[PDB]
Amino acid sequence: LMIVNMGPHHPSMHGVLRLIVTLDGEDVVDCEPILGYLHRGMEKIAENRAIIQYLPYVTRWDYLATMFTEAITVNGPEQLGNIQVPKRASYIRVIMLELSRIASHLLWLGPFMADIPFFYIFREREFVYDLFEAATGMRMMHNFFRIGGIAADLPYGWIDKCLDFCDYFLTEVVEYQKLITRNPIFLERVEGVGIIGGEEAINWGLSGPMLRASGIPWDLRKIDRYESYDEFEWEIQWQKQGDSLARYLVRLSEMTESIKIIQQALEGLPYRFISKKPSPTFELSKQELYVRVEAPKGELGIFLIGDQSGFPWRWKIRPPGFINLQILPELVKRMKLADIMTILGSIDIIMGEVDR
Amino acid sequence: SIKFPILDRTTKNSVISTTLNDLSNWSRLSSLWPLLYGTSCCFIEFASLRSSPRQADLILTAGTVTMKMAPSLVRLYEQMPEPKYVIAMGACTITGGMFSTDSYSTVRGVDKLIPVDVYLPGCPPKPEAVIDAITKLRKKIAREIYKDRIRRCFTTNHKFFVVRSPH
Amino acid sequence: GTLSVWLAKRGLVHRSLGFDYQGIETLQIKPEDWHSIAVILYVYGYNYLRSQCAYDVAPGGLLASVYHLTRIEYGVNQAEEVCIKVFTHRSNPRIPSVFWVWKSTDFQERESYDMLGITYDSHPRLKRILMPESWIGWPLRKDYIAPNFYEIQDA
Amino acid sequence: TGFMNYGQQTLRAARYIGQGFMITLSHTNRLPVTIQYPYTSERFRGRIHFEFDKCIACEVCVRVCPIDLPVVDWKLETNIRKKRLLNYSIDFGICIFCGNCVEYCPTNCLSMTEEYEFSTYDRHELNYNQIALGRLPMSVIDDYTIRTIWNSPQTKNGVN
Amino acid sequence: VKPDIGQWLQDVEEHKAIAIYAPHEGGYEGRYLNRLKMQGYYFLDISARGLGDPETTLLKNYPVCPAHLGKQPIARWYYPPEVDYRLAALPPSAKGLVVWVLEAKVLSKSELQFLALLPSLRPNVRVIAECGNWRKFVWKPLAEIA
Amino acid sequence: GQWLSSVTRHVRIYAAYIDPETCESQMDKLTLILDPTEEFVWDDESCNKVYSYFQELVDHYEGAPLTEYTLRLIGSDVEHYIRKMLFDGEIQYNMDARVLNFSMGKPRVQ
Amino acid sequence: VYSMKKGQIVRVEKEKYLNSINYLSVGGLDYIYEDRGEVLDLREYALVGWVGIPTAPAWLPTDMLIKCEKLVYER
Amino acid sequence: NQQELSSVVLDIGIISVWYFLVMPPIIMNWLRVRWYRRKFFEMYLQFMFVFMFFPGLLLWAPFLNFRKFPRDPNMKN
Ligand code: SF4
Ligand code: SF4
Ligand code: SF4
Repeated sequence: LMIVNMGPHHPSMHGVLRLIVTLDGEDVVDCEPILGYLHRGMEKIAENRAIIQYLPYVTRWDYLATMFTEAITVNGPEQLGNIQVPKRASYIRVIMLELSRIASHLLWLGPFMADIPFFYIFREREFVYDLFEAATGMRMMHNFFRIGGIAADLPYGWIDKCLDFCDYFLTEVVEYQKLITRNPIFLERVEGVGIIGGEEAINWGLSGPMLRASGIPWDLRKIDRYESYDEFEWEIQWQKQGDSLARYLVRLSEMTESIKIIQQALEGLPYRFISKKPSPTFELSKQELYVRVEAPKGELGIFLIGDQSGFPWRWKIRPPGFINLQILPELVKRMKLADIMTILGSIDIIMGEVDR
Repeated sequence: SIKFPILDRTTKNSVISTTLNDLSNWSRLSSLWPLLYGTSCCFIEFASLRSSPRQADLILTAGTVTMKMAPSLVRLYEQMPEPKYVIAMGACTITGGMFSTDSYSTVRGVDKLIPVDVYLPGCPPKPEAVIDAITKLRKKIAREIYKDRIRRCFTTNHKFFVVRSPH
Repeated sequence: GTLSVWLAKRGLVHRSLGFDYQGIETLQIKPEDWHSIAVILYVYGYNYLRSQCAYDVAPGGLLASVYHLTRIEYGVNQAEEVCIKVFTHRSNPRIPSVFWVWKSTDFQERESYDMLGITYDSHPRLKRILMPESWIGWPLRKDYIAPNFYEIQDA
Repeated sequence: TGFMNYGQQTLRAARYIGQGFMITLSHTNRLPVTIQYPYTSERFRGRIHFEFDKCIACEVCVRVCPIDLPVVDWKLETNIRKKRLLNYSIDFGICIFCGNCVEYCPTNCLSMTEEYEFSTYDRHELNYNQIALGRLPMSVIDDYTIRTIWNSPQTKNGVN
Repeated sequence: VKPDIGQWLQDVEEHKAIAIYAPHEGGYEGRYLNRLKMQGYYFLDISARGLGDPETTLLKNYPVCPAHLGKQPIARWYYPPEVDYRLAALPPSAKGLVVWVLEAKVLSKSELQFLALLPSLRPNVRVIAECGNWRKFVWKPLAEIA
Repeated sequence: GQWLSSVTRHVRIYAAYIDPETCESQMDKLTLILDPTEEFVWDDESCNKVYSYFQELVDHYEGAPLTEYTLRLIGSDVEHYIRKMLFDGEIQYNMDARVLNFSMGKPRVQ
Repeated sequence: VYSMKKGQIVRVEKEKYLNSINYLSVGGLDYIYEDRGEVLDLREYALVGWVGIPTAPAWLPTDMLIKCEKLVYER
Repeated sequence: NQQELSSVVLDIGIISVWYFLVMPPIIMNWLRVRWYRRKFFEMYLQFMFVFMFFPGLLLWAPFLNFRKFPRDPNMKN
């Protein structure tokens, strides 16, 4: 039972974490996940900062998809103050949020395919960041979410590049879909892990790909009527193969479902930039409001107890992947050191929203 | 208020020795090869631009360093002790970043932890910013003539036992 | 609420605080009866617990570790949300953990003990999940001062 | 016939290695783009352009900031409403370039540029002045090593 | 290919203000700075990419102004000058001059570059080692345009 | 694991069997390694003064379970003592390393 | 509408704030025991925070703290 | 005990200075002018060529004269 140190510079690059295991032989049997490495104290500083000052702070959580964090932390005060967003800016927010979900799943499967290369996905990613530069102007550090919608307007080149992104992107996606059917090393090196079912993934804490992996059509934005999700084409992954390749088909189907949503929303266009802007500064109320949105990892959440002041009295975040991290102590029992790379890939986690 | 160096002379003042010093310094300024050290928001530049933690002396700290990260970080600098230095490439390796006031478990820069040559603007710039940073580091090492191989150990220690109370 | 006058009305303290902002409901529950109350709300239709919220109103006074338990499932979509309000104080941090039955509450109760210091039982490994194990004091409570540490200043 | 099943597994493996080798051989034909060193639009939010005489009053840069970094000393001059502003000190090590007061300025003298080459040798050098923040950075068309960056188009294949 | 021609040292001891026209092709710039350092001199660094009012920064004890993060006050203190304290940063007597290595030719008004060439001749222990807007070769023309 | 220290610039706890510089194995002998990076002057009499001050601080600040939090506290106020000693001019800088970043700020004209 | 004004020095005794954690680090020590914290906001309770130490603030009872004087300290 | 050649000088030294002088600038020039205009078959054979033709490039590695003017500019330095 030689204790692994599981150091800060991992052989993989998926964050800094600590997974000391007794590992009798090569079989790992007992996990003790030590965290607190990428920690910044978001709750107390968010109690010490306003919404327009913790609004630059929402970038250090799920920075592979930064639209979700600022999206939920601006959708908090919109439903809190009951201020209506017009349909145009809300649908463009839906388009860019699904594009960030696309970016999150491809930036998962990039380094996951690198561990188990970079320019096989970067030939898409250069046009993806060109879309981010034509949408807000930054690469992943955007500050463009207001109460009335997008802080700016879409330029006349971004809608043309958004029309071109579908037949720029879906063809290389379906050229990348047939690899797991062709290449048997993904049928023999990541096949098998992920043995949890649906009645158990509901039982512990799970959401997102680990909950859809069992053949459950789960969606917050389908159950909760949000952003007119029943107008668009939906196909939530009812893939019941359980394992890690079931999760890969889950993520391919989620990317293709977002492609279908954006492709139906290419020519929608139902309406200004910011509705209800009389003054630059405002405040918040005091309610008992827990707002949640469909994360790419499953139910990102914002807890809020107001102060009727410039600062929020309570600001607690429920990150999706940190609740997802609870299952590895149970998904460690009968695997190997060559398996934990596939495990910490298939969790689909970065340490930005973990410690926070 | 500073100290005083020795500054006696330059003993290696032949043409062959200064030629070899210039060529070794320019080749030292040519072969960066970092250990990557991503695992944060500055990992995203690696896909656009080893594993032995004693090998690559020319590492740049492209990560958000915290107080719990600090013992492994100073141990890793002990694993890169003499030849080369580190490059701060996240405002949190410089000033603590965006949480420079109120964060308890985040160090206000690694400028109180490790010698740093170059300070970046911080939050993920364009992928040619790291190229300009390693070019400016190459200009820095080109100024260095390997200090004419001039060496001092302090070795401060007490052999009196502390008033310990373990678990 | 629904279950406060139908299931917890048969000899349990489901002390309601009214309705919440959208559809949730806050019901005050004492730590004394909290594990059996958790099992009773578990065998009701409610299975999915997420976002244990440890809010620190009245610093030096009342301390709470509320829940957001609902009844989502695979085929049905009857999302009935409720806040199980458990309460404590600074002098009494003793609270029962649900980690004996709901064994996914490791990280949640460890963060609650890590940021407030709420003393727990029936828990397999209660450790400081974000801070070092030598660390004293708790930052999330509003009566806390970060001591004279040079890494907290720029200088 | 278990070794026959091993052979059939390796036949499917060799078919997959050949097909993926064709895929990667086609992936190696990404010749026109090749992003590298030189040897965007207006919202780059890089180096922030500042104007001194258009900067007058209401100190919102110090208020809407997530860290409250700006340090501007001011003494009121009588009967003319002039604050006598001096030493617009911005530390870019403190600064995030997150851009609140760039668009939230009542004067709107705070504008962004495309400069990001501020990698410096010392942290005390980063404390910049008001005249250093009024510099036009670069006209990137006018370099002998920088061509036209593919802003509007993509995969042009015109350099060769 | 390696000049090994100390004519740049003759330029820095004759004119003491030369635009170092040299690319971003690695560190082919500090070798003459290394030859000035091996001559007994001391060379320190500056950059004009964020240096404003350069004569008011090299002299006249420009203010410190510590950046408080919404907690401390202004504390308008006077930091020591750039090159006056650098002349005060020569503890032995064998140091013949002080080289001011400047590495930013862009965003530097030609008027202010001529003003900075003034303190290269204001004393006799000031060497200006400014950049030359990144030519392809290694050229050292003098401060003629500035 | 085996390393139990709070190691920063000019303050390194290093509770190990380190009589000279060769590290080892681990015991209650806290070997205070000072100035790894050659940042200041650090004359030997002033180093003896700072080491005696640190000895008095660890003598008066012990009695409680010696864990990592006491190590943070003692390295932190040791760095405060070094900062207030260099601000009064007992510790000058170095200008012999390849950085000389002036980590405690430039001394003013006051 | 409140107890005291905003900007007075806060002196803290170890017995006067015995509800908090002021007796764990017996001896290291602390710094906000003397006239160092300043009142920044008030509600029964008052916000506090040092004039030079940039750390997070805190909320403390109006009798648990004490308005000491108007003497800031820096450098 | 053969000595089939019996040549004293200017047999392989001529071929050596030919391969080390005439070849490497044309090889490096073909590496420059065909950097993008290539099939992966062409890049494949160029990689094989530059692998075969390495140690002649030692006198042409530090020197670089005709390689940066993608305009019609003037030497305004
Ligand atoms: S400064 Fe910001 S972006 Fe850079 S490493 Fe630190 S937290 Fe990440
Ligand atoms: S620049 Fe903005 S913050 Fe500064 S004085 Fe003018 S309006 Fe106020
Ligand atoms: S640039 Fe960004 S970080 Fe700096 S003051 Fe403006 S909004 Fe704040």
